[PDB]
Amino acid sequence: AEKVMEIKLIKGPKGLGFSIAGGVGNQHIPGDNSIYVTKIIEGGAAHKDGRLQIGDKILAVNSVGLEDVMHEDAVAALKNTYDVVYLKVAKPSNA
Repeated sequence: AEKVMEIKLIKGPKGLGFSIAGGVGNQHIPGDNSIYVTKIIEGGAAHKDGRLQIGDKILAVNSVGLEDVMHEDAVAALKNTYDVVYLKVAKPSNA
């Protein structure tokens, strides 16, 4: 049983307010074909609203699964969203 948390991102003037990494095709994570965060905008939207930092893994956004495709398609998953978009992330706890 892993922990599950939601991350809200506001579509402010900067957009999502962060960056994503794709494991499929354009593998950014050393050993993972999912999505991971790579950059956060200083309290832009994802950082301030989402409170997410480089190292978190996205397992879904709102109702879209951007955790089984390349970094590019994942971007489409985020951009396709609206004002506030919530992401679902789970932290791996070692016992």
